[PDB]
Amino acid sequence: SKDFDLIIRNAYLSEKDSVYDIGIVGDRIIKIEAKIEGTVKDEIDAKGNLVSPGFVDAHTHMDKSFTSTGERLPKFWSRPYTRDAAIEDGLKYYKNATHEEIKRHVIEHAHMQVLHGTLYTRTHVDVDSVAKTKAVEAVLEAKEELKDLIDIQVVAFAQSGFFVDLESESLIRKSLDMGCDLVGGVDPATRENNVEGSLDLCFKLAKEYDVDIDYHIHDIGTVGVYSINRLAQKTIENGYKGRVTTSHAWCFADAPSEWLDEAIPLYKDSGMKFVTCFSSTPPTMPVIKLLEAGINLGCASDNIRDFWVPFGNGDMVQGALIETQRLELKTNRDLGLIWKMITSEGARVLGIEKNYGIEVGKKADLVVLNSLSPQWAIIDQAKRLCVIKNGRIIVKDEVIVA
Amino acid sequence: DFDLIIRNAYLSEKDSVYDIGIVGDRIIKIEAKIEGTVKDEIDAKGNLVSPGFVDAHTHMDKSFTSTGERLPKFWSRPYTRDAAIEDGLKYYKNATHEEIKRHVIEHAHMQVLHGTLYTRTHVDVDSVAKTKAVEAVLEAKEELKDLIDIQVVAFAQSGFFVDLESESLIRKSLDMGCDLVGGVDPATRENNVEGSLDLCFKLAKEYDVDIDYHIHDIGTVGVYSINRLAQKTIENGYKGRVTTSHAWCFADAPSEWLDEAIPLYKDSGMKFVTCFSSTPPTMPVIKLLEAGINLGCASDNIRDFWVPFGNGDMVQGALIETQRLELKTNRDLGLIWKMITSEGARVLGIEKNYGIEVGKKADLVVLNSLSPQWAIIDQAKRLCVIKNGRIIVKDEVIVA
Ligand SMILES: [Cl-]
Ligand SMILES: [Cl-]
Ligand SMILES: [Zn+2]
Ligand SMILES: [Zn+2]
Repeated sequence: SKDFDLIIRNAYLSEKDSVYDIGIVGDRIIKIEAKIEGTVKDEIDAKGNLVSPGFVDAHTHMDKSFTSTGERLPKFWSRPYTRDAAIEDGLKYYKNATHEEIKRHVIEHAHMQVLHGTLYTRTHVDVDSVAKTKAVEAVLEAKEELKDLIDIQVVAFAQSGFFVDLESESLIRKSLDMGCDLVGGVDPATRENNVEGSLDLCFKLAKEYDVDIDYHIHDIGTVGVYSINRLAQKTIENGYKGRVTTSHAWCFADAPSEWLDEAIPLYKDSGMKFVTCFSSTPPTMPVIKLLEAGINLGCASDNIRDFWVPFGNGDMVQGALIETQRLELKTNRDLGLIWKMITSEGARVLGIEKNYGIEVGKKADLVVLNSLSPQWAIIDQAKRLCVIKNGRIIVKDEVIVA
Repeated sequence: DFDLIIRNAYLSEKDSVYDIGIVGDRIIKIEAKIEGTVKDEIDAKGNLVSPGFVDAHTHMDKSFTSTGERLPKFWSRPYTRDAAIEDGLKYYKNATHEEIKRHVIEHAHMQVLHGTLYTRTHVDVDSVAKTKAVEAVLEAKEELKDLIDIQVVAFAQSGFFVDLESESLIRKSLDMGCDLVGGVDPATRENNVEGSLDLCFKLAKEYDVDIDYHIHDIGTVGVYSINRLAQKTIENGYKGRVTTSHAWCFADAPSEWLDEAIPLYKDSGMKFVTCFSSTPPTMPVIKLLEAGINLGCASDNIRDFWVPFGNGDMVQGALIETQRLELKTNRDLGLIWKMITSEGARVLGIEKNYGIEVGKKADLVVLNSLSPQWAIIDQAKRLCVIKNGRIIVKDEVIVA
């Protein structure tokens, strides 16, 4: 009987630089107008504040999150981080971890994300000889139970290395067969000790299940740049343009700048996408340079409260503040670039850009903020007012009401 | 018996949970259980209770001047020091005593809501501001004494040798009651390192005040300038009475320059403050701390023409430092917690009355987190803030 299922009144829209009413029917934005007349079931008044599309946390580890919790001090952080140690910690952990513990962590992680207005995430999940597909199974189960809260892509993740743990290949195939959405490895050079082999193997598996690729490349300096360049060239050779993401690419921060300058056309040609996580972005990462060159660069938590990262609130607005401090940004323009990173850049990384944004016909997945603008939100860190997924209110005043 | 009791307080220095009994502005008893009941109690419920945070470097006078539009004002252009100086001279031309006092009070309220109970603010003194900003700050200070303790640095923002009115104005500012004196960039602002430093000492000594110097200059010219400062500190009988703010040069100068200078800094008792709005990612924070250097922490500017950020929140500042510096271990987060607490106290000179021990001041923050590490990680809002043994903040409202 009624003209709109939901109307958000008085919404400041950063892309249009003005205040509008937003009219929603079902899971779709139907109308954006200075003032909407018509009958409506439910309304939310944004009161002139910013309303944003849902945030995108383009790289998480939901499977092993919150494992540092339960004592006065974070567990595991009596010692400094190294990749190989954190790998051994993970193999020890998954020996006895239960399906229910892992599913609980994934749900807790998702709840924390959605409370902060993240509506889309791409999680990695550990696949190795100890975890087997136990973690994958729990993640895919949770995913299904969370589908009214948050959209999740799952990367089948060969955390130990295809050429280090030889069971990885069979187990990743199974993980893909089970329904993982992407495949990925780690450090073709310093973990695998076999750049060409590891990358070729990832493409073989990807192609078998017709999935996209998200690769963890931590390696610094010229060995990092070399490894991403090999990845990018293989992307072209395999007919995989636009289907490959490189996570981290810390090497862009310490390799000679001329190495990045030479590789940019290759990245554009291959449609290589990137993710920088705010838990590790190097201070001298050329974020603004990448963005100005037209490179797709999303943003993410990475791990939350585990034996890799003790931090994490699953909050992209807090992450955006963290980036501005890491990178030493202040201008309104630069804060605006960070805001695109946690929104529309992420959407592009995830491949959802056609249905993402506050425009007519797009999905009604939205966050009403308590701040005036992207810049003021990053600065003031005000809590979210309301979160809307599939045109239904799922968070109101710091509670999940879905 | 007790005016206030905090129940079930985790104390990080003792690594256990205690009841805390308070009479007047003093902590009187710390025991596993305090027998009996009193009118005013706060239950920490096993979470951390901390001494009040110390924001060792602010600019309360010109805070919140970027506010009032959809986008922050001023930030259509990148920062440089000399441009921010011009912005400040333009702003203070017409800024009123009441606007400035209002911003100071807003800033204080924001700080105390996050559990900061002690701050050292600089205040612009130059030919345009004159002592108008000084006046307003001292006036707000007096009105805020039940909320927060404020030290005021008479700050020659434009340079003693660039704005020649600075000297006379700073003398007046001290006469009016500023607690400290300071300048900026002896080398690249003043173009006279010996002169500027000697002048600051002359003025300091006339009014028997401490020194807090802004030294942003990077690399070897920064280290040189801090070294000249520290030598002059010894020459002037000023050991322990001088702080150097920023010292960004420690980050990019050859590490052997800092290694050579450390004994000089220890000999001179030089104190330092690194502000979480600019700490360079390669600043050798942990190195300084392990060498026993006193290194406090601070907001610097909040929402103005120098820095667009700021929530006046030292716990958020601590998280920012861990990200700038790439820290993760429980030990390192512990060190950052000392920076926002007891290191600050030592910078400000209030260490004897600072801490959660019997006989110390009942200036306390009850957190909603288990531990210093968990508080930096989870960023939970403060539950209760106590100043001079009186509850001033409860659940995000100032109730004083
Ligand atoms: Cl950048
Ligand atoms: Cl009271
Ligand atoms: Zn990761
Ligand atoms: Zn300052």
